[PDB]
Amino acid sequence: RRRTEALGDAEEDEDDEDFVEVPEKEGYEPHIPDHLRPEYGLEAA
Amino acid sequence: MATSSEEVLLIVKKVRQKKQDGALYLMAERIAWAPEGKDRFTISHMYADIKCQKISPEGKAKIQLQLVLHAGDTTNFHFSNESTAVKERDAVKDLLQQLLPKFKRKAN
Repeated sequence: RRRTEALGDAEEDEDDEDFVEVPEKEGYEPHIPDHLRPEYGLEAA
Repeated sequence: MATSSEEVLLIVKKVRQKKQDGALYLMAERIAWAPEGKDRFTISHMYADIKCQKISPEGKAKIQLQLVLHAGDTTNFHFSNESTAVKERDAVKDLLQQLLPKFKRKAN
């Protein structure tokens, strides 16, 4: 399969349209999912 | 010059540039693309020469990135890596929006 099929390419050109503009972040950090905030207001015991 | 590779922050594999398979490497101060197994980057743009970027959105048969320079120039990068196409795209995308303004400071 795959190589036994007519799978060949020499004209798969890159789309030059339909690109969604990607803005800048500057002040951003990927970080990590934090849901361990000890500032809920119930941390009294 | 020519064969030069600074601190690579992002390494993306299988990236097609106008019917040419290669790899895209995000560097500390610039972005460069070179065909697979090549020491010389045929595409080299500093973040200071880029105005903004774009990405071929979901729905297209191929997920890609587009670098729009200051004069309206554009460099298209197709993530032909089926394994992490969308994933590497967003990685380059988010890191670009991160590193682009680091050098981009102009009114165009």
